Amino acid sequence: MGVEDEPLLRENPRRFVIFPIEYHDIWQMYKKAEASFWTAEAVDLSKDIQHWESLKPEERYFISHVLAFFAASDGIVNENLVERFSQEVQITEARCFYGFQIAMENIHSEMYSLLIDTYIKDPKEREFLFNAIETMPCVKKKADWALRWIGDKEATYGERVVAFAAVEGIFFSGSFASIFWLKKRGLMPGLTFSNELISRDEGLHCDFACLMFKHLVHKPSEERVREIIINAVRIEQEFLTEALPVKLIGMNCTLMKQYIEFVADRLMLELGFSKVFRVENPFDFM
Amino acid sequence: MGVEDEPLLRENPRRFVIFPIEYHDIWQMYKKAEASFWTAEAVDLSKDIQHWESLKPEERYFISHVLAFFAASDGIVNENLVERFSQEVQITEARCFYGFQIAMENIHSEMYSLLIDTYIKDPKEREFLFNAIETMPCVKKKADWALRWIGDKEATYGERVVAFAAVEGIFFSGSFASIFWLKKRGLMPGLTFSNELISRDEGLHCDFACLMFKHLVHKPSEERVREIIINAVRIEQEFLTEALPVKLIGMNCTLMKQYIEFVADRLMLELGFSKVFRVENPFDFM
Ligand SMILES: [Fe+3]
Ligand SMILES: [Fe+3]
Ligand SMILES: [Mg+2]
Ligand SMILES: [Mg+2]
Repeated sequence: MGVEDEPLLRENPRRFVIFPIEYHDIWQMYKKAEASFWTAEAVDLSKDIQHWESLKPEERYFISHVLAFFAASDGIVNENLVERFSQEVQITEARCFYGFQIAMENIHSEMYSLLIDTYIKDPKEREFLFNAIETMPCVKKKADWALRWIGDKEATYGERVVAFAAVEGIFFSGSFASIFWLKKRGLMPGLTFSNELISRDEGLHCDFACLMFKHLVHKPSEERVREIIINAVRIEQEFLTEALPVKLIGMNCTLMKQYIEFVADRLMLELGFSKVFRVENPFDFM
Repeated sequence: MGVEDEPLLRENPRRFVIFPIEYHDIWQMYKKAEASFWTAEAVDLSKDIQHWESLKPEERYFISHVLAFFAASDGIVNENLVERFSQEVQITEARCFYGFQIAMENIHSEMYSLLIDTYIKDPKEREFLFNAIETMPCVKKKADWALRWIGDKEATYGERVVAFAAVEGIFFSGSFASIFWLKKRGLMPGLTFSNELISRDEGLHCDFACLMFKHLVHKPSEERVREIIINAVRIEQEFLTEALPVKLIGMNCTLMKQYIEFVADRLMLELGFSKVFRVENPFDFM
């Protein structure tokens, strides 16, 4: 109390001793992660270029900007895992998971940067896109919001796992949808297949956050969680309708605002709470 | 001065941005780590038990004790990477490597534990072996030595990479030789195969240490490195001849003493220094 009453956060003199397994649910999340390991090199990019050149200039803009956003955010997710989550959490099973997630975030980042390098030959444009945190106004709101939660010294782990479930779950959901939309139009198999791997990986990272949440003894209030989730939805929605609008690739903005609300509902439920928006999923392809 | 003079350790505002790669040498080692990924499940242990049962009782004692030593040490290595190296090193390329070494250490720990669970069914004997740091005097020296370098708030990164290259290079070399000895005797393909994978990985983790060392501007002196490596050789030698004698599996304690000295000379050469012992490699199987 406040931390020593938490099985997840209290001193474990066996934290670096692997066996035996005590938390089987947490352990299996780690085994699932491990069993789905992939490298960036596995993704065949060799047919993507022709599709990319056939695209309209504004689509190539949207897509390059989504890639840059993803690449930048992974780094923020990674910072939090490395500096906080993997430090403060004391159960071995959770540490293995987080250890592996860090590895995977690096492969996610590499993939996004391979996609960028493959499509965009201009090194000035590459640099612009890689430095997206400094160079892209559209990512600011999202990058700032996530970095806040790293630097926040008061906030409990419970509130902070929520925020990063919001990052990997809500902040990514519009862009994931976007690439799945492109699959619907038979465009860029390399991008869209890599997109399947990464969103699966990200959904798993949210599942894990939810599982960590359940094992918390002192959870934040439904009130407080709602506060964070709604806040994250609004930002995502502003990102997708204003800062980098989805019309750029032929999508309905209104329906996207709705889907972001559906994702948040699903995450709220997964966190042991009640829906907030009570809306259906408008996308049969998600 | 203090440490802002070090390319490896000075502020890197781009530390979580993957691209572009600037340290190609360091990055290719990450790619090599990543290309050699494996899981414990991949190793077939089915054919091992009949050989296990054929051994003399003091051969089983020796092996299970080498296994327990390994699972213990991995956790210390792990602690160090998690709490220290991956935190303090600022170049993106190196953080990827360490990020991945952490994941591979957890797989190594699992492997060793699986070996133990497979050969040893007695629950009490399992607990005794997993708790080897508290329960096994033979590993006290090696463990305390390593742990001292995590706690040491004054030693430089330059000294501590040497220390952990000694841990993964010298503290493991005798035990690795043991298992290759069993391979020569045609015993236990599962054990000896998993031993092939792990000694390869640890060679790499040592190679990586050497590469980091080479990139430091303020290296420790040859004298100071000698002192550390020599201290390590004596502890490993005591281990293999006094505390857990390799005699117990039919090896010569005099030739093993020598092999440790040869491993250390090789490490010293790799750190950019001169030999210490000048003895040749007595085992034709390393
Ligand atoms: Fe993620
Ligand atoms: Fe290692
Ligand atoms: Mg444990
Ligand atoms: Mg960088």
